[PDB]
Amino acid sequence: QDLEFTKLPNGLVIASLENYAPLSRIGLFVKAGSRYEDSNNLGTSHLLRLASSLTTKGASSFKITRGIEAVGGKLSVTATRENMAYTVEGIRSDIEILMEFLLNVTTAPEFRRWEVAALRSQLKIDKAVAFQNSQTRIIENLHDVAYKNALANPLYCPDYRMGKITSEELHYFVQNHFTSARMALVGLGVSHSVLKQVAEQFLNMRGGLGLAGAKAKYRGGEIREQNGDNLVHAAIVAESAAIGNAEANAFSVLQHLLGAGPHIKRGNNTTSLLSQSVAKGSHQPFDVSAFNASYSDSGLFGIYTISQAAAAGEVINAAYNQVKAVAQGNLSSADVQAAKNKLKAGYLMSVETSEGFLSEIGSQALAAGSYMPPSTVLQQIDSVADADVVKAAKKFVSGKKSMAASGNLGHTPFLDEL
Amino acid sequence: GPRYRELARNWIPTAGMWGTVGAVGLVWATDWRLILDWVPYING
Amino acid sequence: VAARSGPFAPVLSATSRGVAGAVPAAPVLDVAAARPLVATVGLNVPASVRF
Amino acid sequence: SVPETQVSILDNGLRVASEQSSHATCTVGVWIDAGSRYETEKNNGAGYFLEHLAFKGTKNRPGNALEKEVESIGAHLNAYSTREHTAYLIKALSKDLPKVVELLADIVQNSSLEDSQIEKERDVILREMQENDASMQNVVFDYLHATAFQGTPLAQAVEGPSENVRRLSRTDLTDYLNRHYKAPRMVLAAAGGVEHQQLLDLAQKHLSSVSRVYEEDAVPGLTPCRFTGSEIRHRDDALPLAHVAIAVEGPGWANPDNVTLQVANAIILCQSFQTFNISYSDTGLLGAHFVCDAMSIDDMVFFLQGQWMRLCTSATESEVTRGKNILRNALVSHLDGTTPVCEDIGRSLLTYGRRIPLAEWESRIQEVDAQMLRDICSKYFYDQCPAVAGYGPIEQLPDYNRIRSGMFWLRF
Amino acid sequence: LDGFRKWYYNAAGFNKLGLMRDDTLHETEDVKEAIRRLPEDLYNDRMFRIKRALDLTMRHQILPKDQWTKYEEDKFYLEPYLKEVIRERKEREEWAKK
Repeated sequence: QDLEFTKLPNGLVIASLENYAPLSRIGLFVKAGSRYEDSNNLGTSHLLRLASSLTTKGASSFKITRGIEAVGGKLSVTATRENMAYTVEGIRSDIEILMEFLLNVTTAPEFRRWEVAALRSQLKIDKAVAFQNSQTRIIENLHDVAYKNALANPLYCPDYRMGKITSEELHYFVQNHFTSARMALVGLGVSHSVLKQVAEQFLNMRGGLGLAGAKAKYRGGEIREQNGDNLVHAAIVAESAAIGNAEANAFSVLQHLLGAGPHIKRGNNTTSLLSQSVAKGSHQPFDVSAFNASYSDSGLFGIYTISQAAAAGEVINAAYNQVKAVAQGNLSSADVQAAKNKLKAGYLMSVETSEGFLSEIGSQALAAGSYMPPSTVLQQIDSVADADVVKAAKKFVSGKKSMAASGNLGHTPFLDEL
Repeated sequence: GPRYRELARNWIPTAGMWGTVGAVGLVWATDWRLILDWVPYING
Repeated sequence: VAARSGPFAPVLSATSRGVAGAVPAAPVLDVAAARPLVATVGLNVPASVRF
Repeated sequence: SVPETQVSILDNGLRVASEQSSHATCTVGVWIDAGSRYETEKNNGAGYFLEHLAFKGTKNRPGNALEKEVESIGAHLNAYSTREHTAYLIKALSKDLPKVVELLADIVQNSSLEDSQIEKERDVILREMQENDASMQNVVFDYLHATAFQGTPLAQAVEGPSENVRRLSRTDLTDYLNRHYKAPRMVLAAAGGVEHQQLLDLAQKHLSSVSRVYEEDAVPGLTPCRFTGSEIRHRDDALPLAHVAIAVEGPGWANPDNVTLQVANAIILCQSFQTFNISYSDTGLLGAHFVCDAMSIDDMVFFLQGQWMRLCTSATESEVTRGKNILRNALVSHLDGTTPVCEDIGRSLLTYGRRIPLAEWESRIQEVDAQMLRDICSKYFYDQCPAVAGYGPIEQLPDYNRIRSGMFWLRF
Repeated sequence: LDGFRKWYYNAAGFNKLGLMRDDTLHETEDVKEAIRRLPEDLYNDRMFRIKRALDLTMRHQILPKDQWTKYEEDKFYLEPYLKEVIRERKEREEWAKK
């Protein structure tokens, strides 16, 4: 059948699709990302993300682990700067107790102090594993230098805050952001009725709208961290459109025009106006792409470069110059059509998997409360037109930039030189 | 418990064997001729 | 830095004495692209970042 | 209610299989029964270097023409090579189904190996091999394959020795291409929003005339390998962590107790500790890959060994039920996504000769109980000589007598 | 029964060393898990009370009668934390049994 939606009077969104899949998935989406913290409770969302298997009021930890592993189901937590999503999946004959476990975890945690004291070492280990690659550190640095208050908060807990996050901070964060008006329960392979009926046992406790988050403010700035990696990972971004604004799409078409990354393995070359503009001048190994991250109040669009330290300068300059050409109208309609085809194929392959489909429905729910059929999107992306793309470009080419650099930065330029 | 019982089964033959080995060894070393007088060749 | 800094001097002058609270004893883990990071952690599924 | 995988066969011999689903992002993919097992130590990197070069240049699409086309519809182009199979797959939209198939046709035949391109790749491959050593678990699994299949074509690696990589001739490659790219050893697999009749038409037009006749009847043939229990201990104490893999001989693709062995893996200290059932044809390696600090490898080995014996001697129904549930969630399906379903078909037509449906997998899972699990585990784990591969600070890793002897419980 | 329990509390004699009832529990595995889950201030008071009782037993003295632990006042602090340890312990045991 099709997707089916009810908005409950306490604000909770219920979305269901019964496709008679052998494995069914059920996720719950909360507007409780890392942007809702301030300087007093930094890293609380990271410990909340890692605290999904802790003794809940309804279920002891042993059960919340042995019962999910007994049926072979999976419980995972995915977190962005805006949204958290707790997802369970398993055989249709066990999703009743899977919803019991998931809704107990979402609605009634206990946050015992010895459990979080044991979890803080896992928090440190998870942060080290996450920052084992340079991209993660350079994107966290880029957000920290790009924004002032809201979206500048890191996804991972700072080093000083380990050992300082308490049970009361987790309880305050849950009581202020895990309310029914900020939650959508989305189920693929289940009946809508049960979701409605599992939305009453729980998700009825907190009916508020939660403690809304401050508006994110852009700051600009360039940060460089000599780390030794032969490769100077450099991200240069500027402020862009919010998710909803039409301009948004234009920026997605602009990143797929300026390269969206590789499309071929071990042979991903000349796949980008950027890649072409770098490769016509530099014979060193490189990786240049376009970065776009848009959140419900603000967006970042820019370029991302990995290169040998020595060439790091002009490669960045070459990439920047290519965007300036797009800001001068130097583009062809066939290139924009190919960018639109790449963007729509990427969207369809993102929603072709079950967990990606459940995430998409989830995001749409929290964002606009409505489901937008894949088809609808296709015609809206088509709405974006050439001039629109050019426009977004000039926004980037003019707006104050924010630069995060890492590596041997002896030949990496600055923003006033860039 | 139910599970523990299953474990027992798997070890029952094993225990029997070891017990059997014990029995055999005991008789052999002890030189007990009562039981041994009941074996075809060694008897004597 | 005698007349220029004064009180701020000791901040710009290492002074290892060479010859002639104290420091309190001041990790190895198991083992590109562009897109907003999205951290993931699972009950049993190992964590991951799909940037 | 899962749609069946329909298989047809073309005169050439290539099997143009397919599958269909509401999805609209199909993954078309050519699988070839050609890997490092079919190489004869004089062309040990031919499949890898053809994989690196196949995408870069085809006769009809000169230079980087193909990679442009693939960009024009926004499709994704991937390829991989194992010791037994090679795959070239494209993720695209449904409406771009014909041209994608035509693109795949060029990639398998009419491909052009530019001697220049050959050279550029040589650099890429050599350098990576020169940096591949960085990935320890890859080093440990290559060491395990080498010491377990000593003297056979299964010891070598997909990459091959540096020498073979340096020395490669358009002609050598041409041979591997003309020898191991036969039409009866090829499957055209499609998953997602594809029609089987349209794919069968496209198959003939673009993928017909695929070679099928070998040269001077140099029809390849294969060797049943030997599992030589042995160890390899690459000691390098400067590394922070140690990677240790211990395996025994696996049954193969066609032996059904694999399913039972998978349940045993689903039943199973030192950081990462993953169990594995590498299963090549006519042999495989059941086992474990545990990383660990130098001071705990010893204990880990014991723990691992302990677990195995427990599975040979004291398996209960509850852990068997848990392992069956864990296995039944590794079922690959449309919800797993096209590429995964795509891949299965190709591997199922290459290995089993047919696509095993998920209902048959569920039947073979539910027939597994605790008694046959401990019987099959005693058949494959108990009192067997393992292959051991260690890399890192592995001095406290026990030698071969302690490992082998630990494989038998004096109490049974 | 209440008065006879007070008389037995006086006859037990750990109140004369200033100890609580939960200080006198034998540290098994469950008791050590319950002690580890205590907050820092309660743990520090428990360790000081145990050290003072050991010092008084060393000198073969007791506290003055105004400093003894009144039966009514004794607080069973470890008890709440202990029950949980036992509950969790049993749950785990049952799971294995089954």
